[PDB]
Amino acid sequence: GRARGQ
Amino acid sequence: SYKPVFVTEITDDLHFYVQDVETGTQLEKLMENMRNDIASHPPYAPRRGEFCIAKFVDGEWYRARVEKVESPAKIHVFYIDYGNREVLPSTRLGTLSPAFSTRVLPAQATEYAFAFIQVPQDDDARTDAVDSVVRDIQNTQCLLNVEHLSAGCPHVTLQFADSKGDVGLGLVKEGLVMVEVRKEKQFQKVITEYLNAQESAKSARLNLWRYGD
Repeated sequence: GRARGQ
Repeated sequence: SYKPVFVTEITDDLHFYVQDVETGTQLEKLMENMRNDIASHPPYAPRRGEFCIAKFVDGEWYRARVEKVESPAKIHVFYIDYGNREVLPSTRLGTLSPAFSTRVLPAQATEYAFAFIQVPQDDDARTDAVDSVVRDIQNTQCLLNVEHLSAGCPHVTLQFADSKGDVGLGLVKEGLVMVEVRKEKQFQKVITEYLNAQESAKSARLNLWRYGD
């Protein structure tokens, strides 16, 4: 989840 | 001594933001607690320079700083823990409670640039370099070593987590960037290595050197 869904 | 970091954002000027992995848990906890508090205190008078919370495109609230109020529909913010910027309406802004201030946990994103490389001045060459780095490191965990300060942000070397390959050196090897020479004697071995890769890139006629030198 560190990419924030991106 | 390389430290693990998570690369969050790459800028068009070949700078990049990273988060220290050693404090990733603390950021996660703060966000969890902040959002629980927001859920009970639903969204403040946005003004320039002020901290706030801002609702990102994943529908979650994050810590931010107001950089410019263009209009009530266009407030320019900077997400202090990630390094990205966004223009948003006032419905997506709130107060940052003292419980979640930068005194409680510092801003988690730090801006850096690559040591020993020049950012290409030609727009298309710079795009090629940025694009490479985005593909290879954006939203990934890397290793980082701070090399030197500057009149600007600090310059660093990055390594790929797996191969331990030097990322900036990879750019030079590919002919995507030129080497930036420094005088410090402790940088001579690494700069010589970078110049060696640059000359090989030139001989292979890669990217910047496609048509010769």
